[PDB]
Amino acid sequence: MNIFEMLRIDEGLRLKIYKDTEGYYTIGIGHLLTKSPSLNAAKSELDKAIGRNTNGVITKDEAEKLFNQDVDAAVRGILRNAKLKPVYDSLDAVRRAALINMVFQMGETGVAGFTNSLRMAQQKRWDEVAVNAAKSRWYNQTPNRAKRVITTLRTGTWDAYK
Ligand SMILES: [Cl-]
Ligand SMILES: [Cl-]
Repeated sequence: MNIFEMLRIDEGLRLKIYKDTEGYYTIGIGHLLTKSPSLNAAKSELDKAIGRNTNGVITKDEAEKLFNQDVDAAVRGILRNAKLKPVYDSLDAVRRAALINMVFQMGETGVAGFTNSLRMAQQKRWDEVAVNAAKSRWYNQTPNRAKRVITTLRTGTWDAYK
């Protein structure tokens, strides 16, 4: 298993504009288009992202291209983030994947917000990280997904995904 397969499982794949769990316009594999309540604004963002007049529909290949970009950016975001880099540097490969997942979902700022979890992660206090990360809006809103990520972070294995 890997970060792509992991996120593909968590976000799913949709070829038409849709609303995410928060009600935002999204497409493909969890690619947020906009936080604005307008489908048109969404259609505009889409066309600009893809480079053509889509009419709110893309192909698989197109979705996958956005996905590649998104993963790359999350990784790059982490490494440029002062609060995030060090955590990531200290982790093993599977747990890094968990951190990338969180960043892909909530953005750098959101993750940087788990200050206490991050510190504990750096100290390798696995059970404490899991307890602390669950006390969050993140966990209350999308619990099944959050559970999968937390387990991953806690155990350092892909069990939750198999
Ligand atoms: Cl984009
Ligand atoms: Cl969920």
